[PDB]
Amino acid sequence: FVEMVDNLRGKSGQGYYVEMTVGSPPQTLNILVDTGSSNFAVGAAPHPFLHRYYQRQLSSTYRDLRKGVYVPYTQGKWEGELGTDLVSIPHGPNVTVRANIAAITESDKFFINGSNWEGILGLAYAEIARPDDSLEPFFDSLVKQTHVPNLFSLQLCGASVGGSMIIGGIDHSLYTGSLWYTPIRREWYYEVIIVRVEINGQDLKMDCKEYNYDKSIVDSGTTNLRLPKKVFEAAVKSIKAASSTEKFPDGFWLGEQLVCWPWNIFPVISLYLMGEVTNQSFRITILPQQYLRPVDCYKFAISQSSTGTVMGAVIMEGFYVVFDRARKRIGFAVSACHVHDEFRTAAVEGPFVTLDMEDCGYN
Ligand SMILES: NC1=N[C@@]2(CO1)c1cc(-c3cccnc3F)ccc1Oc1cnc(-c3ccnc(F)c3)cc12
Repeated sequence: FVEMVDNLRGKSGQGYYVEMTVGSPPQTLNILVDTGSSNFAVGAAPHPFLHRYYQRQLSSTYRDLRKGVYVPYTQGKWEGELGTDLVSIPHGPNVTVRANIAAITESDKFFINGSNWEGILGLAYAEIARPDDSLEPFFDSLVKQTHVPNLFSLQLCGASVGGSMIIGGIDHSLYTGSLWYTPIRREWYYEVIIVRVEINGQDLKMDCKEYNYDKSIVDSGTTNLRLPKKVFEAAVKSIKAASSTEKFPDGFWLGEQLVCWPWNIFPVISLYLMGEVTNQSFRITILPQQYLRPVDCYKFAISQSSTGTVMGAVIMEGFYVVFDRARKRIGFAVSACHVHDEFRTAAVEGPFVTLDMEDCGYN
């Protein structure tokens, strides 16, 4: 997998992208890597923000599905035209597959002014694909048409960012210690169940259903750790208390302003995840180095949500994350590239005894 190491690039706050090719002869595009959606969709028209776009007229292997797709999502929208073509990943496995591609022909607040990617690779499951679950996601096509094992793993390393997407396996050099696995509750988003939350080792003591109201997901396409309102409330309260050596405005905690300079006054955040065995859990712990984001000034990168918990880049940059689709589980291990100090490091630890973990899931 050496060839796949360092195959991700990005700019801070604009996501991680991987190089891909589409069509024959191959047209190179940079594509945003997104575990929180399920369509492969690429710019297909000369939008001013784009370095380049898919030109279907130049591809002998393009096939028109003669169907449109309309995709509003919470912070933007794209619309396009469905087709298939040959797709490969130059710094991925040595294969070429026929995949569904949505040629993006209209959009709003989707492309980022100044970014270096031209499309999105939705790595989640068919249940949330648009227009419906009959549009086979890219990764499903890749596994169906090749011998690539049904898993991928992400090391997001965090100004220009970098990382690794290991397609079809695990690179043990990218983590320390052991992987710990939590079940994929349902194959739609990469849905997981958080069974306990601590701030500096202090239990928030909420009914655990609240932690997963209405879901908890692992999402490379979200920057922040997003928490449901009631839990964000309780977590900010405890983090405020833990960091009371210095005072900050109410706006800072709501993302509305920055603060400038101090690590040790800020508490660690621990999420206990449902384990593989009955009544067994493990915990992942991140640092302020993960949830205080550079813009030395910083932004509070934990925010409230109405769509449930989102373990975005703030969580994922602490860990090597294994999307073990074959066994319906997600692995976490301490990342060999995460940012820390001489006093504290991100951790993955277990086993712990946790009862009633099935009650933590929302129905
Ligand atoms: N996980 C996630 N993916 C985003 C929103 O959150 C998305 C994120 C970004 C984005 C922006 C900044 C930094 N990182 C990113 F991934 C850009 C476009 C974008 O575009 C999207 C387009 N469609 C979806 C989508 C559509 C239908 N069902 C879904 F579940 C998700 C999601 C997204």
